[PDB]
Amino acid sequence: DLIFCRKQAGVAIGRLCEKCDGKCVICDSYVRPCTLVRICDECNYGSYQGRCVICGGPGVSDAYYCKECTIQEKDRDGCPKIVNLGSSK
Amino acid sequence: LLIDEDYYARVEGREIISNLAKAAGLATMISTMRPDIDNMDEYVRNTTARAFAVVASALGIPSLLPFLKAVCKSKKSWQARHTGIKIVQQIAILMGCAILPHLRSLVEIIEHGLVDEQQKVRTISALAIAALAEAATPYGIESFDSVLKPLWKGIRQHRGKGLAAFLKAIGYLIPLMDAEYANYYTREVMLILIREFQSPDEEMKKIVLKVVKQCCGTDGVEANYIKTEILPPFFKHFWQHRMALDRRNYRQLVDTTVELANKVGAAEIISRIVDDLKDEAEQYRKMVME
Amino acid sequence: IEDAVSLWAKLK
Amino acid sequence: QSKYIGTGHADTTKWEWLVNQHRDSYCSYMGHFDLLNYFAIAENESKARVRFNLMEKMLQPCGPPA
Amino acid sequence: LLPRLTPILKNRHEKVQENCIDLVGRIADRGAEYVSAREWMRICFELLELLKAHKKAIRRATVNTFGYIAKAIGPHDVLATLLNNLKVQERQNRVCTTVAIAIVAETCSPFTVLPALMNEYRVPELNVQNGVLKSLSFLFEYIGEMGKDYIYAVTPLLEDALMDRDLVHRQTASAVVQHMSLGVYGFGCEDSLNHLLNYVWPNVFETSPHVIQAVMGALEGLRVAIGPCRMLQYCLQGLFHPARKVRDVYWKIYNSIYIGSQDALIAHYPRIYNDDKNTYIRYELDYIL
Amino acid sequence: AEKAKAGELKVVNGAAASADQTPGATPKKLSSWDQAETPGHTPSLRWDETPGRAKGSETPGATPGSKIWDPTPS
RNA sequence: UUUCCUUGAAGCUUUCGUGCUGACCCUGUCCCUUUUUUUUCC
Repeated sequence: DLIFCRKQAGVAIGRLCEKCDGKCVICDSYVRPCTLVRICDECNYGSYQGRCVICGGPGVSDAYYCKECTIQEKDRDGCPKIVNLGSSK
Repeated sequence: LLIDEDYYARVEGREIISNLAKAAGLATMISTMRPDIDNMDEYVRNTTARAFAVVASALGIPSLLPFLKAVCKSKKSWQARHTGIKIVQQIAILMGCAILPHLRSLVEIIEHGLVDEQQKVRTISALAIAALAEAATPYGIESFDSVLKPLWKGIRQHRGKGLAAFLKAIGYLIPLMDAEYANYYTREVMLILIREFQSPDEEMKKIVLKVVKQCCGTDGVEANYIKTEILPPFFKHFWQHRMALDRRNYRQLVDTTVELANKVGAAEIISRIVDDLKDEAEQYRKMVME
Repeated sequence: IEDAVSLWAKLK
Repeated sequence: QSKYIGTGHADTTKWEWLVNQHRDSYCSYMGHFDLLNYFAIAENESKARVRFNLMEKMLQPCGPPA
Repeated sequence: LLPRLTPILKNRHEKVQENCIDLVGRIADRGAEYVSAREWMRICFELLELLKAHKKAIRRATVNTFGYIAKAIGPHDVLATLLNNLKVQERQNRVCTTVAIAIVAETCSPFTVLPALMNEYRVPELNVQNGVLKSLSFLFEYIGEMGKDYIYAVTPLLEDALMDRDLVHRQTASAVVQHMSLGVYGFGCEDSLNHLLNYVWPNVFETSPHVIQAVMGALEGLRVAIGPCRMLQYCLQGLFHPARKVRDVYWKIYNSIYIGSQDALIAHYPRIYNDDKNTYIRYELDYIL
Repeated sequence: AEKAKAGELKVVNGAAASADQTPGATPKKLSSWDQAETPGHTPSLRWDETPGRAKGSETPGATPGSKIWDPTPS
C-alpha cells in the first residue's frame, strides 16, 4: 500500500514538510545527515513542488541522507518518492 | 467510490481498482467493460471512464491504446465517443506528468472530435486537450500542433460553455509556445478574454481567470498594456462577494492577482485592494489579506 | 499448453 | 531485484549462475584497464582484438544451455 | 524565570508541554550556568515522565534537552538516573530513555560510561537487559569512527546476548552489530567482527519478521566491514542445498551481497570444473606471462 | 493489404455473423494493423476474451492463415 | 547355565491466556467527482 516509485533519479532537490523534517528517508533516522536527495519531477511536480516526499504537505526543508545508507550506497537507487496505495499526483 | 467527494475515499478506490485490474487480466478488464460505454445513464459512463483511467495507470497506456483509438472512431453513436474522449481526460489527470511519450498518439485520437457534428463531443474533447497540456506543462508543443488552427477559429464563433472551454485549453497552451508565435496568438486572445470577463457563468469566471494568469502571466507580454485594458475591469467584475465565499474561486483568484503583481509591480495591486481590509465580512478580508 | 507459449515469448 | 540482473532465486540452475559470473568477469575485464592489458600481453593481440573477442564470448560462454 | 517554568511540566495538555520543553531546552542549552545545579536535578526527575508523550516532537526535543543538562552536570548520575527510568513504558515507549543513554554517552566521553552500562546488563530483569542492548545500538550509530575502541568491550557481551535467551536478544543485539559494522569501517578492527559473525550467523533462519529484517540489517553492514570474500565464504554451500528452505534464504543473502560490490566479486567465485556440454572454468586468469 | 481493406469487409462479415453490429470490437481487431508485420498470438488473447474464447481459435486462426498467405502472394 | 516395572516427544485442530516488536500509529488532511438532453438579451 505504501512503497517506492523508484522512477529514475533526476536533479530535482527533495522536499520535506514540518513533520518528516529530520528524517533520513530510508534509514528513518535523524543521525548524521551528509548528502542530498534527488527525485524525478515525475514524482515531484506542480502541486508537488515543495511537497512532502511523505505526507502530502508543503516542504519546509530538504531531507538529508544518513551516512549509514551512504556506505551501503542505497541513495543511488530509484527516486525515493513514496507512492501510497492510492494515486500519488 | 472512486468518484468520491471524500479525498481518502477516492484514493482507496483507485488503489483497489488497480489491484483488481492488474490483478485480473487486461483482456479481462476490456472484455468486461465495453457495454458500460453506451449505457444510457451518463453516470455509469462517467464513472466507467475513471475506471479505464485507473486500469490504464495499471497496465500502461500503450497496451490499452488500440482499444481507445478504436472507440473514438466508433461510428455507431456518439455517446461512446463522449466517453472515450472523457477517458482520455481522466487518463490525463491521473497519469499526469508521465503522459508524455504517447502524447502524440493520444492527441492523434482526439483531434477527430473537435470537428464533430454533435456538440458535447466537441466540448469534452477540447477539454481533454487542455488537461493534456496541463500535464504537458512546457512540453510537446508541436504534438498538440495540428490541433490549434481549428481551435483559434473555433474561438471566434462561439456562444457558451464550450466557448470558454476552448479557452481552458488555449490558455493552458500558451505557455507552451514561442513568444513570437505565442506573441501573435496571445495578442488575439486577450481581446475575447476582455469581452468575456463579465459573464454570469461561474464555470466561465474560473476559466477566464486562470487564462489571465497565463496570458498576461507571460514573459513576452508588455507591462503597460495590462495596466490599461485589463486591470480596471479586473478589479471591477471579479473582486466581489460572490467569489470569495466559494472555495476554489477564492484560491484561483489569489493566484491570479498575485501574478499580475509579479509583473506590473506591487503598489499597483496592493494599492487597489488595501481599502478592503476594512470591509466588514470576513472571508473577504481574509482574502485580501492573504 | 497454448497460452503459456505466448507468455514464454513475452519472457524471451 | 528482478529488473536488477544477476538476481538469483532458489530455482537457479547451475548453468545460469555460472554464465552470469562469466559475463561479469568480462565487463570487469573491459573495465579495468590494466587487467585488460595483462591479457593483451600474454596472448599477443591488440587491446582491441581482445575486447572484440570478449564481446563475442559474452553470450556464449560455456556453450549452449541444457 | 527558569524555575518559574519548572513546575508547569505536569501540564498534561499538549501545546504547553511542547512550548515549555522547547523553552527549557533553549535555555538549558545556552545559558545553563545561571541556574544552580540542584534546580536541574529537580528538572531531571521531572523530565523523566515526559516520556509518556503520545506525540513524537515532545519526546524529540525532550531527549535533546536531557542531553543539554547532562552536559551541564556530568554524566554518571544522569545515566544512573536514566537507568532507573522508563520501567513501565509500553512496547517501545521507553526506548526514548535508551536514546538518552545514547546521547548522554556521547556528550561526555562514552569512554567513561560503558562499565556502568555493561555491568547493568547483569540484572536478571529481562526487558531492561534488552534495553541495554539497544543502548549500545543507538550508541554506535551516534558515535561512528570512535567505535574503533570500545568494540572489544561489547564483543563478548554481544556473544552472550546474541546467544539465546530469546529472540529479542538476538534481534536487537544483531542491530548493534549493524551500526558498529558500518561505523568502524576500514580502520582494521575486522578480526573481532569476523568472530562475532559466527554467533550471528545461525540466526539466519526464522519467520519472525522483526528478527529477519534485523538480520538482513546485520549481514548487509557486515558485508561492508568484513568485505564480501569472507561473506561469500559463508554463502557458497547454501545455494544449491537440496532443501527448499535453505535455498530460499542463502539466495536472499547472496543477492544482498550481490547487488552491491558485484564489481568486487569476480575474484571470489571459486574454480568450478567444466562438464560435457560446457566450460565453467574461466581460462583467462591463468594466462601467465 | 488493400485487401486489408476489402479484408475489413471480410472480418466484418464473419464476426458480424458469429450478435449483430458490434463496432469497437471490430476496431480492436483491425487496430492491430498499423504495427504491420508485428501482430501476433496476443490477438487471440485479447479477442479471446471479448468473443467467447471458443469461436476465438476459429477466427483468429483463419485470419493468421489468410494473412500469412496473401502476405506471400503479393 | 534361569523365570521381571513407572516413563517419554511431537504434529494437527481449537477465537483461552499474557508478554512484546516498528523513533510505526494518535494529525494531518480537502485542489481539479462537478457529470445532462449545445443554448444568457444593443
